[PDB]
Amino acid sequence: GIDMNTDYTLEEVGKQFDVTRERIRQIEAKALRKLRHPSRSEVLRSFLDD
Amino acid sequence: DPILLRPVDDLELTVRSANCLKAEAIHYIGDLVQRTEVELLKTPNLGKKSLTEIKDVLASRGLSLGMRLENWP
Repeated sequence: GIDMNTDYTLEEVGKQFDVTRERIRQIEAKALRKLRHPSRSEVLRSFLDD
Repeated sequence: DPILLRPVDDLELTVRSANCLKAEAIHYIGDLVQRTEVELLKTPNLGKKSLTEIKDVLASRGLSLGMRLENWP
């Protein structure tokens, strides 16, 4: 739910993008892995107050 | 040196480069920068794209090749 009124489910997103649900899942997992890769999001890691 | 002892996974490379480094058995960037261009090129399944990417990332992160490490465990 980023920069929009509401979020969209994975199936509606796949339908809008003409991409299967599993391919959408794999692309999301690749994006999450790339964000978990180091040398990035250092301020995001610093955003924890514990 | 804070960036000499960092893990090799910070090199933002591809899976091909990652498995090449795993085969080379070098988990540290400080130990990895001791190799040379001909040695890197002669390794199988390692083209010019990986060399260009690693050179670009080293230049971006204030590192280069051809330097030697002294008293490095």
